[PDB]
Amino acid sequence: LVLDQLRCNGVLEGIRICRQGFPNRVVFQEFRQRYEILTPNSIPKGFMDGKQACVLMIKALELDSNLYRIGQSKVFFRAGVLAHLEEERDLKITDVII
Amino acid sequence: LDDLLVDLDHQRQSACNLEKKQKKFDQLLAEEKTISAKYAEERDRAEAE
Amino acid sequence: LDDLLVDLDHQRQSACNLEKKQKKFDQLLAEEKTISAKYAEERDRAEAE
Amino acid sequence: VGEEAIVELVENGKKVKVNKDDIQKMNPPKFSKVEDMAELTCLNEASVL
Amino acid sequence: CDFSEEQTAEFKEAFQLFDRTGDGKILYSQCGDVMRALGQNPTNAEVMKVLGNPKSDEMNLKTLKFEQFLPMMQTIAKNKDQGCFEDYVEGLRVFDKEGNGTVMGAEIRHVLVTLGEKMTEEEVEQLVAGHEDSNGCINYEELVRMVLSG
Amino acid sequence: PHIYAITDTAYRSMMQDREDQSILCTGESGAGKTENTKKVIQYLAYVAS
Ligand SMILES: Nc1ncnc2c1ncn2[C@@H]1O[C@H](COP(=O)(O)OP(=O)(O)O)[C@@H](O)[C@H]1O
Ligand SMILES: [Mg+2]
Repeated sequence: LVLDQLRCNGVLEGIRICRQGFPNRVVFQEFRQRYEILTPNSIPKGFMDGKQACVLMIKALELDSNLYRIGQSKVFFRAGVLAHLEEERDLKITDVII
Repeated sequence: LDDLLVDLDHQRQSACNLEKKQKKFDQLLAEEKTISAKYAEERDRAEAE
Repeated sequence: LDDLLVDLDHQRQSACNLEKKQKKFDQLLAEEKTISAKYAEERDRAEAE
Repeated sequence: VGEEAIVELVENGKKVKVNKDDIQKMNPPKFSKVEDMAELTCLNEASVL
Repeated sequence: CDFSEEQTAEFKEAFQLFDRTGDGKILYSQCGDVMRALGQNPTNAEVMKVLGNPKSDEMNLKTLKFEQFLPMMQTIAKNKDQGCFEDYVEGLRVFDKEGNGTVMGAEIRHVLVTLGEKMTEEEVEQLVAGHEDSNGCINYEELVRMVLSG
Repeated sequence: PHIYAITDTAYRSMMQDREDQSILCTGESGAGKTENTKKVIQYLAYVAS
């Protein structure tokens, strides 16, 4: 009965699209504002295209090229990548926030 | 094959993180040495006080 | 799939060959931090006195 | 034998003939009771169940 | 002492204004709050450090004399981890997702309650209270400058 | 994992994104939809009052 519910509910297909896909996706400017604190020297402090700024940030973060894809208006990430970036961001700010 | 690809991608991610931390090791030791030297100075100062 | 299994058995050993180093590095850091903590404790006791 | 395999059942020792596409891979005990099933290495009905 | 007695005379009174033993003594839990009342900004880590890392129950029971409180204040006055306004505004901007000089009050509450040395929700609501706008946004530059100059 | 974690994740997503959220309990009759709905309401009533 549990197997039949997992089958009709599409539970395994749902897990697979989370693992095989990119369920985390952030607009270039939001990615900058959230995570530029992780890599503050990575962008020359003048104006820059948000997409190119995100490319520079992701290179300075040295993320594996399979963990992300870059779109027309968003960066896409594998599951759990943004969780790690959030943990690292929280660590940097915890000194100032204390 | 899809499961093997996801697994191998995670192993690749873990090895990349280990390599990055292995590179980070040098400056971590330099920092630990400088901060321990500062603590040695501070203990000398506090004993002198 | 056979090629992926070969790549996986290669990658796991290649990662273990870094973890063997990380064991040593973690032990070194643990000792260096024990020394720095002892200096910080001596500093704190001297400041309290 | 191509289409079929023989297995011994852990609860019985009984030897049985099973079709190679009805066998499902098993996760290491490392993944016992994982909180998030996306983390399973082998993702199939038997592992989720 | 290496401290100006003219303000030591004020600190004697300001300490005594915390009176609840019935005499010239006050309990470890109060020590941080009297130091914060006299004008310093000790972290709770610093408060525990100068108190010699007391236990969480001992904090309720053990007590300072003013003669012991004065050097505590002196230690916190002379050496500090305190940052500055120009640093804190750069910290708050991490939450400024849009660049207008404003941040969401619910975000600042969540941050202060969850990160670092966690504040109570009652404290944090008193902090954000009065910085409302029609969007629920706080202007972090002025919030930081007001809290710091307060 | 808990219904409180799902509810808090939705509440934080609504405050962060400013996008409205849904909690959608989907099952057979007897599956627990109404009980979990009560727990979602209990959590929001406590945390967001
Ligand atoms: N989370 C739970 N904890 C304890 N008991 C539960 C829980 N979920 C369901 N039950 C039991 O199962 C019964 C049916 O669940 P209910 O949520 O009412 O079903 P439905 O989803 O069809 O409305 C409940 O009356 C209760 O006795
Ligand atoms: Mg119901």
